[PDB]
Amino acid sequence: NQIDLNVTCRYAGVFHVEKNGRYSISRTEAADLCQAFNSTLPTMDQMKLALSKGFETCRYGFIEGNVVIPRIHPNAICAANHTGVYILVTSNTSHYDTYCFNASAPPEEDCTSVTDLPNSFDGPVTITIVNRDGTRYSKKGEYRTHQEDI
Ligand SMILES: CC(=O)Nc1ccccc1O
Repeated sequence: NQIDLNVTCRYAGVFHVEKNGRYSISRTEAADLCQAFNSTLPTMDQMKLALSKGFETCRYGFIEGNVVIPRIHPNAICAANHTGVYILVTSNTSHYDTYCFNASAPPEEDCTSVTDLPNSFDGPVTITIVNRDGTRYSKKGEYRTHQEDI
């Protein structure tokens, strides 16, 4: 009973979380997941500030109200070569990665690793935070509050 959460640098508190190496998070799960990091789904303004500090990914993820990809450098296979906060307009499907926002993080680029999941609750899952540098933090718990996400 294991969940891997690949996390990134935080940029103005915003970071990306990919679950189990595939697009697999629902919007309800995403809010609960960010809450386990003492975080919330970023607003579009929080995400735009994170973008301005150096944040970009090549994955769709929830923010408050939309599913987006922050892009700095045009890349043909990432958000169709767009720059800025690219908003997904048309999709059949509901599961993506998520972005999270931690107001207590540093104001600009924080590329230290994540070494805790401070607000997860008691549960049976071995949850492993995987950093981009491969360092890991694991803890037994749960973060999902909606049965349909389990
Ligand atoms: C203060 C701070 O940097 N908190 C935080 C941010 C992202 C993931 C886990 C964390 O504990």
